[PDB]
Amino acid sequence: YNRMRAEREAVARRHRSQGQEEAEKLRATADYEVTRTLAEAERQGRIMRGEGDAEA
Amino acid sequence: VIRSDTQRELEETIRPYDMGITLLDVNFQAARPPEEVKAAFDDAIAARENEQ
Repeated sequence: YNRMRAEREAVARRHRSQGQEEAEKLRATADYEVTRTLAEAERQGRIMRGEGDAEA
Repeated sequence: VIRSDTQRELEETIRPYDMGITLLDVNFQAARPPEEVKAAFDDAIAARENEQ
């Protein structure tokens, strides 16, 4: 029983590990897109700051 | 080979006696190891399962 029970657990651990891999991959790309959008806003914002400072 | 030897040897043992007893069958019943060492005998098998 300890042999068959342990073997079944191996499959279960493999399945749970596989799911986490996909989950991490999806989260990874999401963070990249979020960072890209935030970076774009900062670039556009910097343009406005330069104009105001130059005008003043 | 034992049930053959012990049966043959037992017959030779009673040949000089000349008694009228006749041997019909010699059927071995059990050869279990001592109960004190039985514990280890089963553990050796469990170790193979534990190895797997």
